[PDB]
Amino acid sequence: DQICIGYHANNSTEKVDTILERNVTVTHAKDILEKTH
Amino acid sequence: VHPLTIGECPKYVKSEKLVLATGLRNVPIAGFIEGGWQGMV
Amino acid sequence: FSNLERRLENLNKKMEDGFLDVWTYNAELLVLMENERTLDFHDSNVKNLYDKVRMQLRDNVKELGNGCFEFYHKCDDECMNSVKNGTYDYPKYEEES
Amino acid sequence: DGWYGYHHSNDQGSGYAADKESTQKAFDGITNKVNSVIEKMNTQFEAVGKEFSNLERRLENLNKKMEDGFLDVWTYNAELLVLMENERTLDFHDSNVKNLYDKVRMQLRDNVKELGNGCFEFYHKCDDECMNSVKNGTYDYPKYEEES
Ligand SMILES: *[C@@H]1O[C@H](CO)[C@@H](O)[C@H](O)[C@H]1NC(C)=O
Ligand SMILES: *[C@@H]1O[C@H](CO)[C@@H](O)[C@H](O)[C@H]1NC(C)=O
Repeated sequence: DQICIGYHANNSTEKVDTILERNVTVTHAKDILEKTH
Repeated sequence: VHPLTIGECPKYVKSEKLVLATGLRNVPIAGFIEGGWQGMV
Repeated sequence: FSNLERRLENLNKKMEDGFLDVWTYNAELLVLMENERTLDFHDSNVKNLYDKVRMQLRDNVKELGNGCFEFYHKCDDECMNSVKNGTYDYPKYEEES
Repeated sequence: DGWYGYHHSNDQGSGYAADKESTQKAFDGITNKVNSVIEKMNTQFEAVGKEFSNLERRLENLNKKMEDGFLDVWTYNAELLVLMENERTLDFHDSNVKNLYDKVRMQLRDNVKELGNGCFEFYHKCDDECMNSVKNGTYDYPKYEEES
C-alpha cells in the first residue's frame, strides 16, 4: 500500500557549528581536539 | 593543552572545541519532510 | 635568550604566535566549512533516494507530499523488496482509474 | 518585502508578498556567515617594526621574510575565503528559491498545473484565503479538485 523514504534520528545531544548555523544537534559527531593530559 | 610541548605532538591551537559532524541533523507514517525516524536503527 | 637578545626573543615569539594564529584560524574554518557540507550532503542523499524511487515507480503511485508514495496497484512484501532495490518492474503494475 | 516570495493573481486582486519564514532563515544564515568570517579573526595589540644595525643584515632579512611570509598567507586565505564563500552564497540563494517551489508544489499536488516558468495555475478557483493558505504550510488538498 505505502512506502516512505526517511532518515535516522536518535537521543544524541552532540552539537556542532557550521558557517550558517550555530548549536546544531547531530546524530553523530567527532571531537578532533585533544583537551586532556 | 600547552604550546611548549616536546615530542611528536598534534598542532597546538587556541580553540576550545573542534567538532566535526559525521551524522545527520538529529531531528527526532511520514517520510523525511517531517524528519525523525527513531525507529530505524 | 639572554637579556641582550630582546629583539631576537621577540622575533622568535612573533614567529611562533604567527603560526599559531594561522593554524587556529584554519582549524576553525575547516571545521565549520566541512560541517556545512556534511549536513547538506546528508540532506542531498535522502532526497536522492526519494527521486531514485520516484523515477522507477513513475505513474503507478501517488506522491503524497510528505516524502512517501502510495501504490494504486496492490504492492506486497516481494514488491516492497523490489522497490527498495533498483528492480521495480513498472510494466507489471497499473493505475486502477 | 524580502528576498524570496510570492506573486499572485486571483478574482480579488494581485500583488507581491515575501515568504517571511524562508527569508528570515536565509537572512540569519548569511548574518552568521559574515560573522564567522569576521569574528574568527584574532586581533591583538602589535607594534610590528624592528630596528637592526648594519652588521645584522641576515637578521633583518630573517625578520622581513617572516613578515612577508605571513602576509602572503593571510592575503591568499582572504582571497580564497571570499571567493569560496561567494560561490556558496549565490548557490544558497538559488537553492532556497527552488526549495519554495517544491515545498509549494508538494502541497498543491494534482490541483494545479505546472506552467514551466516557476508558477502554478489552479484548476479550482483559489481566492485570497486560499492564497494565504498556499503561502503558508496549510493548503488543504482534499477541499479542492481538478475540473476535468
Ligand atoms: C540513548 O540511546 C541509547 C541506544 O538505545 C541507550 O543505550 C542510552 O541509554 C540512551 N540514553 C542516553 C542518555 O544516552
Ligand atoms: C551555543 O551553546 C553554548 C553553550 O550552552 C552557549 O554558550 C552559546 O551562547 C550558544 N550559541 C548560540 C548561537 O545559541
